[PDB]
Amino acid sequence: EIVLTQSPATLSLSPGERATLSCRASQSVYSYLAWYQQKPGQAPRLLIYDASNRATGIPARFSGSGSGTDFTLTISSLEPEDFAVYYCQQRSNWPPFTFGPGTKVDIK
Amino acid sequence: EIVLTQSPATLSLSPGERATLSCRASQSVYSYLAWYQQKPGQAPRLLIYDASNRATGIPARFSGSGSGTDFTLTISSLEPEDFAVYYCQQRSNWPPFTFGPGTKVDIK
Amino acid sequence: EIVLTQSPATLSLSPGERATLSCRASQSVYSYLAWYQQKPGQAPRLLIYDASNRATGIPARFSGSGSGTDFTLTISSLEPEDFAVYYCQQRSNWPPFTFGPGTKVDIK
Amino acid sequence: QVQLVESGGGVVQPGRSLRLSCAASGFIFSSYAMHWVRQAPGNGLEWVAFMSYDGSNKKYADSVKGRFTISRDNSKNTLYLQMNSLRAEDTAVYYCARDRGIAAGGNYYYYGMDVWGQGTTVTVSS
Amino acid sequence: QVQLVESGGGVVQPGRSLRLSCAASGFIFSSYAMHWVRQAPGNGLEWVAFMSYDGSNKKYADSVKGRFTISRDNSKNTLYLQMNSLRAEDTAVYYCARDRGIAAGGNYYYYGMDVWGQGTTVTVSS
Amino acid sequence: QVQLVESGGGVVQPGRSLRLSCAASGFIFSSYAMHWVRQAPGNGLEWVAFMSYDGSNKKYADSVKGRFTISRDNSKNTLYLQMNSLRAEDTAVYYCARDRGIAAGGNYYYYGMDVWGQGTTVTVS
Amino acid sequence: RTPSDKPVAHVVANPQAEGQLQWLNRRANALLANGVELRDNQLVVPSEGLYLIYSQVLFKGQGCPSTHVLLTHTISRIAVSYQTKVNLLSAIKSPCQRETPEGAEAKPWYEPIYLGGVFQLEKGDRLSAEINRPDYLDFAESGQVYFGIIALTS
Amino acid sequence: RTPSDKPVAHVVANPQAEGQLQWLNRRANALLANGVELRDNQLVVPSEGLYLIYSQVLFKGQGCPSTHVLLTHTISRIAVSYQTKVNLLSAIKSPCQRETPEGAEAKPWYEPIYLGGVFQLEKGDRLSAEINRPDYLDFAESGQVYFGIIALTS
Amino acid sequence: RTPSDKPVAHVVANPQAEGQLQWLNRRANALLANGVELRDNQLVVPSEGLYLIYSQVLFKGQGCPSTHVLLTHTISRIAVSYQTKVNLLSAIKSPCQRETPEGAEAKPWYEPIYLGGVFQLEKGDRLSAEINRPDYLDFAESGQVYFGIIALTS
Repeated sequence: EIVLTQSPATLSLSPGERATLSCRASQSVYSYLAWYQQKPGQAPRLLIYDASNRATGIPARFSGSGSGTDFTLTISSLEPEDFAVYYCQQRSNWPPFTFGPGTKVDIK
Repeated sequence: EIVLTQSPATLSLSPGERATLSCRASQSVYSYLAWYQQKPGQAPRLLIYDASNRATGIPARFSGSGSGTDFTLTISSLEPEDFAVYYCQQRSNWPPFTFGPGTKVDIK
Repeated sequence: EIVLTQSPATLSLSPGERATLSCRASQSVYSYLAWYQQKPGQAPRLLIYDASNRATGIPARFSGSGSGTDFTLTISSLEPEDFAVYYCQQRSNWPPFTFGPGTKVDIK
Repeated sequence: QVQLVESGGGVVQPGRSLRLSCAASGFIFSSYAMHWVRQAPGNGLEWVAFMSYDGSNKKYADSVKGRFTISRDNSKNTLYLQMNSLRAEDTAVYYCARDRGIAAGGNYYYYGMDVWGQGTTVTVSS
Repeated sequence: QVQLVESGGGVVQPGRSLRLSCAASGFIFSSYAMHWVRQAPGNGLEWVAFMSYDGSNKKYADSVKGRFTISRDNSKNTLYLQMNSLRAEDTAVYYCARDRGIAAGGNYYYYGMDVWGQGTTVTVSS
Repeated sequence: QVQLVESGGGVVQPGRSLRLSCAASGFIFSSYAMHWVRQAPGNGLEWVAFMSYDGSNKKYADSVKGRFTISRDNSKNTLYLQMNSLRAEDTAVYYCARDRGIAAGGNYYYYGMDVWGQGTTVTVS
Repeated sequence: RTPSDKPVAHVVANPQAEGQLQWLNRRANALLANGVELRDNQLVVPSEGLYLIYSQVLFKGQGCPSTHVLLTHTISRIAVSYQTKVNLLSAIKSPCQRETPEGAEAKPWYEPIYLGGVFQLEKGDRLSAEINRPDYLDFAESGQVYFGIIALTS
Repeated sequence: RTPSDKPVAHVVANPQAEGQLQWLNRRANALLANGVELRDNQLVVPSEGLYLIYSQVLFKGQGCPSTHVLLTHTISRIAVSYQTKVNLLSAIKSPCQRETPEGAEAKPWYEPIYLGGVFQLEKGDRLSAEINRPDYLDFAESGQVYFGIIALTS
Repeated sequence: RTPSDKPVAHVVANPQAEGQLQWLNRRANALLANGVELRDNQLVVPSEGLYLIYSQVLFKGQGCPSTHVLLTHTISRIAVSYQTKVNLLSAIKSPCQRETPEGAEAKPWYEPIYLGGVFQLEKGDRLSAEINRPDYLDFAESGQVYFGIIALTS
């Protein structure tokens, strides 16, 4: 019932630039949305929970914002460690716990 | 208002045999019923509470069952110390906390 | 809306005598009334809260009583420490947290 | 370490009064309800009285209603049974017991009386 | 160890602004409501301002309403009083005090102000 | 010390069954809800299953409904996934993750999945 | 039947009842008039029309047991020559989150449930106001447990 | 104040009242018509008949004090030349299980109580909707405290 | 559907709705007759008169989040001439006393809210029954969420 879009599919930037990741839902999901980071060869890692709250131990450059259908994850200054795949997760029931398509971030 | 019957009045068994004691209530008390043991010359000892729950420190050979008006206390294997008087207590309000007539358990 | 009176303005007693301080409210404040003591050169000190409860560490000779519009602070036997200024505070909202005019208890 | 210790029994004449005590130790006495339960010589157990942790709820058996009064002192951690208008039928051994006091509708009480005192003997001769 | 320590007072011209601070230590400051209470030289106590634990409720005396602004920083464990348009009637020693904030209907407050600061003197030169 | 350790994956012919395990340690496992989340080779994450702390609420993805069964044993502090009638689309790396289980109306769940297992590979072909 | 012949019923819980919900009518300010019957602890509707149905129950507890305690109150109707019962009104409350620990006081708590609404009823419907935990019922005071309907049109 | 000559009343709590429950009517969406009077904080009934009686109160608090807090709401009736008041509706709630510990935030809480039922009343009866803790009353918003009756017959 | 034509309405929450409060008149024991309309999730009044307005919502949760959770239920009116929404009935509940700590079970809880009262309405007034937290809404069973009015005069 709920469809997750993530823009852009691929973002190619240099270290130090601002990264803006977008997650859109076909219907309103209030603020029950999370952001996860997956580095190559590792399990997923919780970045943001409930749209805007930063998880424990996460650097201050990551920030979440948005509500309803529009969500944004901003990295004020890209670090080399931050080049990975980022997924948004809507935590409603229809359908339950759906992950987005993911956005990969690489070097120029 | 509620009358408790206890059968049998006297139980004479040998060590190792299974004892089956009966407690009946004239009206339903749901599962608010307890079983107490009193050895000669000692205070009563809580055996069973809420019909089927075994009290702390009570050996596993004692077991309680029943509901509504019919309750049963089973001792699967008599020990030389289990020979005592056993009382059931209904824990409703009419009248409150009434004890049964008791069942006497002896050897031979 | 609420006016606090405190009688008498000055109370002159000898050490060992009994002090009776009066606090009256133009309208009922139930038992939401407190008593504070202020000695020369210090910040006020909570004596009684909710009309009759004695605060922790306060000597047992201080006692509060009364309700509605009439409140009384009794010091059964004055000690040299007890010569200070005593204020009552009504803790309603109209107007909020108003202090009384104060009663000075001195020797002569 | 968890114990109830009773006292106050003895030989009394009918119509007099006697007060039984039950000193608690080893547990938070102010949180438990308390029962008085007596046992006549050669007879079974008979529930006498009950009170909740702060005394808000008091219950008495019909045979002692109007003559007995259960009370409690939470600073001394002690339970009391005041027996007025003693009768010969009050001759029994008296136990106190603790109870969690958890109930439904004030009518049905879960669990049971798990620890008891050693008992104190009351004889109403004449 | 449980203490409130105020600071910032002094001699200020009329019409100017001043910010009083009240650093807390020794207790969970973020759970208590806070009051400002002042005392003119030779006068009694006058309640000034109040705020709840998270700033949801703010209350002011009529004589300071529109000029004073109470605030709080729970990461610094500090209470603030912002004083604008200082007048001669504001000359007083200012105390901060903690409060449990337990209330009925948001109108009647139980308990009282149990720990206070040493005070800070504010004088409006005129 | 707080960790999840999975096991049981492997190479299976289609239509057979395989049972995945997820032993928890370092935290009160009996208080957390649990998720199974898989990742196909070269694909993204796909949520598989969920159960609450006592198993009162269970949820499954549509692609696995009727074939998978999530369960738990709180005395052994372990989570289980029973996979029957494996297809080719089930070939993936499977992770388990814990969740606070705090929700509104049983439909919207706060927080997120904060600790995960190392994953176990299942290949069906 | 001194009113305008409207079917009406307002029954209360029997205070003499021992841990069981039995509806009675012979009370002060409790009524049962103009065709409404009371059979098998149910209210029998005499006329087709729009009825106001309401009920209040009051639960009381001392502490919390180890098992979870859910309090439900439900008004349902059984049609004439009908096996199943369709629920009209229903409410749930959960007063006990956790078990009272050993060494903690069994503090008392109170929980009311109120249900009300307008429903079309046919002649012969059997209305029931039921609870799931009769042992938690509290009828210590008069006006605390009741069940009533009244026809607004017929 | 005369729509169709049916006795009606819906009064609300005075928002300007200080720790006191005073019923008022002059407000938009509050009515008092067709003989029903308001005297001495009570509703006076003009005609004998079957009335719908209802009332809601809303309590608010910040934390929990050391003393136990019980919130009661009661609708009671006084007959003509009678001297006792019979309680018609009544409900109890217990918002505070334990005292808010020192070092814990005084978090706000709300507790509504709703009462409703149908009763036969005679001419001259005085109805009162009373609470036991006026200091906990919350009429910060409009539709939170109210008390109403309406004749269904005669 | 009665000899004396009378505006009446009793709508229920859509079970198929996804975290939203949507009123429907399409199931057993839900009605919408005699001029009362349902437009934009609102009830449209056909005649001037005295109406009984009632509504119940039921909320459910698993544990408590870090933010304080207030549950509000409010019935409001939009006149044919006035500017906005005037609240007729409103109630607030606070189900969460503190956040569920890490390592503790997210135990379920239920909280119903009932609103009812009589109001004079003009022809064309819109009525809305709203909540503030649709995500906490519970329509798992039939008779748990509903919203109804019925004219008692005209």
